[PDB]
Amino acid sequence: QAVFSDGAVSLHTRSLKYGKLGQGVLVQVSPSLVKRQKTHFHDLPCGAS
RNA sequence: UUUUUUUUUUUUUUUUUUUUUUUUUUCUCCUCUUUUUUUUUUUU
Repeated sequence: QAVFSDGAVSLHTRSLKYGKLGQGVLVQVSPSLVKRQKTHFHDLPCGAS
């Protein structure tokens, strides 16, 4: 949502695609291998998202 | 003879801890010559 005065970040969930997630797996990598785009949500035609 | 409207200095604070100088090496190593050893004694 906005940037605080000491580098803190406030985040909001004011939409329909945002909120608590369900089942799946999580993979954590360095935050420099992700390419900037305009659609970070994907529905890959393989059987998963 | 030139009207009307365009917000602004991050929210939070009432957290526990039962130790003690230093600290850790260096090897074996030819001693030259008048001697037995003098000696009581007294004046401090």
